[PDB]
Amino acid sequence: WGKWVRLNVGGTVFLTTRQTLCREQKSFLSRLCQGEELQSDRDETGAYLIDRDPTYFGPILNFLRHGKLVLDKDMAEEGVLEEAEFYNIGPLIRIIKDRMEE
Repeated sequence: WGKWVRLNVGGTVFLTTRQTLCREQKSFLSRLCQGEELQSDRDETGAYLIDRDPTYFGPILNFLRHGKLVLDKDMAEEGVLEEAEFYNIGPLIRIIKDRMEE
């Protein structure tokens, strides 16, 4: 093993590090790459399998990188929210919600 981790999210593979995923100790991702997830399934390439849409995963992963929420203009904020709720990142869910009143 190493510091690098591959996540197969709905058929698309994302490359990142343990440091990035484990910024939120109670998140699904930190729990995943620490082997504390019961359903830890991996393909032959060693990538973690996630039955979620990869379209809205980029922003989630970027928040874990630089702490900010950045969206392109055409991307639905509702889609990112559903993912943030699934991966259980509190701070991000809040920021998204706070962005959806005005």
